[PDB]
Amino acid sequence: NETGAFFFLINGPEIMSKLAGESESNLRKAFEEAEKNAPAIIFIDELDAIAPKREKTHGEVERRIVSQLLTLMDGLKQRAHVIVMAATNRPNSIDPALRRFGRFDREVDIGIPDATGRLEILQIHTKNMKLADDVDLEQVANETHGHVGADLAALCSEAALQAIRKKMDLIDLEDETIDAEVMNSLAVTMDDFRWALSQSNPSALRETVVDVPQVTWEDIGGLEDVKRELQELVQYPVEHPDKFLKFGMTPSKGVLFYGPPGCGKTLLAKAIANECQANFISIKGPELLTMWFGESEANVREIFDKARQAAPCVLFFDELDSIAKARGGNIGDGGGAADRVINQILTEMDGMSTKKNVFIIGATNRPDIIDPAILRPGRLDQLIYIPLPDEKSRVAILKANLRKSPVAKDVDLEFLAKMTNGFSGADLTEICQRACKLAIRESIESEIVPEIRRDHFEEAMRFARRSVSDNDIRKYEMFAQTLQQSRGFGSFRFPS
Amino acid sequence: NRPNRLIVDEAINEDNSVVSLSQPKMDELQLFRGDTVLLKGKKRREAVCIVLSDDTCSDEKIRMNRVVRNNLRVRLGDVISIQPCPDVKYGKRIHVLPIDDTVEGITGNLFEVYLKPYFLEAYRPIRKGDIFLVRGGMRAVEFKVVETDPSPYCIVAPDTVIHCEGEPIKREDEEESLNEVGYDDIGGCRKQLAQIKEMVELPLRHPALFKAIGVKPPRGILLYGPPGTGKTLIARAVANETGAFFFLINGPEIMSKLAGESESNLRKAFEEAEKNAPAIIFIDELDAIAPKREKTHGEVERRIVSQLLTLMDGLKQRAHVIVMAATNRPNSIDPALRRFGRFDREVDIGIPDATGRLEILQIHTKNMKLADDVDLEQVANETHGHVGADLAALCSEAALQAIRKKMDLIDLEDETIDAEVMNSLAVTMDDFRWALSQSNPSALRETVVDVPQVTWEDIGGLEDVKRELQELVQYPVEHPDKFLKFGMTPSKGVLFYGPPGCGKTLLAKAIANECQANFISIKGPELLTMWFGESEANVREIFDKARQAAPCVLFFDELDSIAKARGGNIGDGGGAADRVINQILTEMDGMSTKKNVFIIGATNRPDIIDPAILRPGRLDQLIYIPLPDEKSRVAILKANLRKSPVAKDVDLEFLAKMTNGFSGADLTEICQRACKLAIRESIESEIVPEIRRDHFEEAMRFARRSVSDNDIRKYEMFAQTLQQSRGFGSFRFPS
Ligand SMILES: Nc1ncnc2c1ncn2[C@@H]1O[C@H](COP(=O)(O)OP(=O)(O)O)[C@@H](O)[C@H]1O
Ligand SMILES: Nc1ncnc2c1ncn2[C@@H]1O[C@H](COP(=O)(O)OP(=O)(O)O)[C@@H](O)[C@H]1O
Ligand SMILES: Nc1ncnc2c1ncn2[C@@H]1O[C@H](COP(=O)(O)OP(=O)(O)O)[C@@H](O)[C@H]1O
Repeated sequence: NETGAFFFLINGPEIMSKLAGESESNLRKAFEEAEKNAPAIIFIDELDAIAPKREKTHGEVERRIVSQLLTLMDGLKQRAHVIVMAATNRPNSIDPALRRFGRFDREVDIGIPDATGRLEILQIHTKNMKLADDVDLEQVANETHGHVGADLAALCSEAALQAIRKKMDLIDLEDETIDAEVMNSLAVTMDDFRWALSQSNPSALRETVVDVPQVTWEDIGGLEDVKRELQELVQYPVEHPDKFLKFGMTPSKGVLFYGPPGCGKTLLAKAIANECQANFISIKGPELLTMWFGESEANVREIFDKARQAAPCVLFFDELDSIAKARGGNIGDGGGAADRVINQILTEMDGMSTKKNVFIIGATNRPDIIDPAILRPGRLDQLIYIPLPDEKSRVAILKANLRKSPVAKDVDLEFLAKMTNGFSGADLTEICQRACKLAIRESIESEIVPEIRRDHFEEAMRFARRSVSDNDIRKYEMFAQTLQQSRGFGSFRFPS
Repeated sequence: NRPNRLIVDEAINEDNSVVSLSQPKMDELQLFRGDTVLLKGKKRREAVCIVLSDDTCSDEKIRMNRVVRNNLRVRLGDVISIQPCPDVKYGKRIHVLPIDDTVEGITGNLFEVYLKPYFLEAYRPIRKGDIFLVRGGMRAVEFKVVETDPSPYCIVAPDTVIHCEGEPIKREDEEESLNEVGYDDIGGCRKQLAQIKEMVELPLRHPALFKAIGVKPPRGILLYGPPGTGKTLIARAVANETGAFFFLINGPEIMSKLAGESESNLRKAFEEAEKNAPAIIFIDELDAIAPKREKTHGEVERRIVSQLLTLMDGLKQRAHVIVMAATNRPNSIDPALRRFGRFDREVDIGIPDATGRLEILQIHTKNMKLADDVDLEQVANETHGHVGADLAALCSEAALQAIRKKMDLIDLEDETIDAEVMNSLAVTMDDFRWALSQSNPSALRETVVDVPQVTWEDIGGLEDVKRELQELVQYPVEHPDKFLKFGMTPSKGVLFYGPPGCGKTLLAKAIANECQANFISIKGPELLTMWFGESEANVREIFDKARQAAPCVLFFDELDSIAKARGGNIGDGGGAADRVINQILTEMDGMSTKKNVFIIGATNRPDIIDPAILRPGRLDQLIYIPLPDEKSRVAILKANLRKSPVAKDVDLEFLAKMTNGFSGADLTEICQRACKLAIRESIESEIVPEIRRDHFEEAMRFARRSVSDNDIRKYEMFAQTLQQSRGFGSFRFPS
């Protein structure tokens, strides 16, 4: 519509609804009809019901229709200036014949929008209607994290409809045509939208979502030594290519995060995505075990392919040693440290192009069970260790954690930093959560005050449980000192 | 705003001429309670009935029955003007006669069987031209007023007498037949019927509202539930009570046609209803229509599916038709029809509970009479695994068995049965109990959803845990402001660990009854079935069932059952990870935290639980249930002995003392064994009707503790290691 070209829509089931021969004639007649009206755009609604030639191998007319479409694709020897377009929800459900050059060489992958993108959808679908002063679209874009752009249209339509059933229920204007002096005055409040949020059922919650986290370096307390190392590894080769091309030395492929659990390895991977203005794909532990238990290790190929087209992007693998713990862990089993899920990842990392704006981050907590096949040069060489937080670093963790909720001034976090010795970064989050629950409990109890008090933190000290034990602390130190081994050669000089 | 017009609504009473109004509403008219009220709606018909009292209906509305709605030719969602009429009026000459459509096959007198036990001590202002239905004689009979003294000033009174000629009349299409289905034929479905009522009222009662505005009304309304729940009944009721044309499309009916004709039927079924707007198009079954999951066979099946798909999204406004479909298996629908614009609204209707089932029995037995010793409260308890259609067959068989028992030796060799004997035919317990045995339920393998009736009064002791559970799932749902202001998210779930028999299932069941939410229970073998069957994808449906049934709570009994199957304490060559729990962990990450759902985990061996579930975001709240104390064991026995009356010499305080390692479940078999002795001695001495003290003394010889003595210390050492509240006793600040 914005280019002045004729638009032709070809529906999927529309072709199939015809009998034998007529469906063949419709595709043929749909091309020269748009050819005379050049320029033109030919759009295909769905391709799953048109060319499902993957495992069907059934029906005599299906293959004929697929071949007719294939012949009409490559048969456009210039002549007109028509551009054919198609849309498929499942990238894997397209026959490779149509993916050949000359028929479909350009691929566009559009994903679920983020909160900023979803807010624009709400603004677009509500531009013709008015809203009250206490109505803000910033809040509704946060809880609808697993909503598609079409879900928001239904949400706002239901919110608008519920207003009629609440304000125009007892009026009963028995008129053949509605007026305008009442429709304009019909406002929509929070109570109308909140009811529609509950009734809305998202239709996309199992696929891998891609989003850029809003967490920055200010939300990570301490660990200033690691931040400079990460900023100096993924930001120079992308913004100083000349110094890398002149010396001819290739940039690093990925980084590995190992250390005690709870130090916040996920935050380090999330913060580097927001600084580089790139995407972020996260894979959890059970996501890897699903393929190992399901005897289907080919699902990771789609995960790797999704990150490539979404350039720039970063790849994150949480607790890669989860499969090793499932087969014995420290004691192991009758086999080695090799499995089938990591085998496919290793094969795919070898074939991936190093010139793309992609990066892989590995996270683990047990470095003694990691397969050594990933440490050899070409796959994963940079190993970053996150030690236990110190006294000077624990104050910043609490200061960053207490930013979302206003606190009082008598809370002396410097004192809480001192008695905490083996407390990790995640070991302090439940303390604040338990302290905050007490404020709500006492407010509701005393309702029949609107500030957190000092006594809330004192009570939460009785349930201070450390997630890490004391025996495994030495195992990380002995591993780190063995890996580094910077002894012997103290300081050597030359005579001249 | 002329405060004399009210909106109609369905009545809650089973009487015919009853008008329900609230106490604050009644004084606005300045009128008394016992009198006659005149109703003026539309189509220049009038109606007069008796007004009653209500206290829970609404701010301003009128509740009127279905039979009185037919006289005014009005439907749900319509406005009606009400005015009083305080005048005394009697009756002199009444001439009424029924229609042959309901009295076909009835002989004998038509006065002492239906007219005398209908108007006695009633004083109902029967208006001229009104149509009323009488229930009795184990059938449905309706009459009509043809001619009488000129209305108004007509009320039935004992002074006047009723006369009838004997010949019936012929009805027209102006009046609606009361034999059809309606909103009063639905029982148990309260939360889910309201969604359909509100989703269909606007685009049908006001077709011109959506024609002018650009709001897109929902088109497809897909229905769920096991076969027999009443998906067709609801579809026909919502079309009959809204004045819209109802079109029924059967599943096998399309398939029975040859090639091409089946294609033409679907196409011709749409514009036929388009001209008769508004209309409702209902599809009986979809399993035989679009089974495009693993079939991949047949050339006409895909063509029919694509034709239906094209007819779905091809409804570019034009008319104001609403298409509806019903499928018993939610998983047996192709994703193409689930796309937006074709089927975006999904309604899941389940098996009704005892209260819902009792309404089904009342609905299906309203035309027949029952004896004084007949109560429907008992039969709604044993039929826990019965569908709404099973109860119709049960009551039909109960009614039929009465004929084979009372009308077996009579042998009335007559061409037409009479009415003086059919009405007198009563149905007793012996007729229903025989039908209960012969009835075969058709739904006993699916996961049933019910709200337990157990409250906190049935749980003895454990008062510390109850407050912790009441303070975790009830504040974030009823104080959202204090959670949104501080910005801190509520807890996802809770874990119950401790010695077996303490009653972890009761804690999860009691929290569902207090929150007025559903309850889904998964036992131990239910988890092992997927682990042994190499099919861990069945838990996705379990998770999805709880979401739509909001609010709901999720319960997982003995989650460590799979760990014990692979070695238990000693384990095996692998770790603590498996495939069943992997899917649960993956699904708990993707579930929306803003829904009114909760997950409760129960276990007895905390030393074999996978630590992957304890990390923040999945399951953080761990609640330990210790051994019951002496002060708590008295309450357990007191709550357990509530179902059966006991004597006063049973000193439970003494029984509390010698019990040391006895858990909550360890005391139930003691009471059961004591109660069995009473029955045994009553039957033995038959050739007394109270439990005696000596019954409990004998049961003490078989007092077996389910828990051993070695595992008691393992729970204490685990709890003290988990808590570890030593060291920091009491710290203060200098200033
Ligand atoms: N260094 C840190 N600074 C601030 N917050 C932290 C830090 N480490 C952990 N957290 C908090 O602890 C929570 C749990 O982190 P977790 O998932 O245990 O990290 P990891 O996966 O690296 O062990 C996170 O929500 C995070 O906000
Ligand atoms: N919830 C219910 N209340 C009253 N009657 C019911 C109910 N469910 C089923 N029935 C009765 O069962 C009969 C058969 O219903 P059926 O067509 O099997 O329903 P569905 O199509 O939903 O399986 C109907 O005539 C109906 O009267
Ligand atoms: N604290 C209690 N108070 C009352 N009854 C109890 C209690 N604990 C257990 N029971 C009774 O014991 C019976 C068996 O419970 P059980 O299934 O062993 O619980 P769990 O599954 O938690 O071990 C239940 O029917 C329940 O009525």
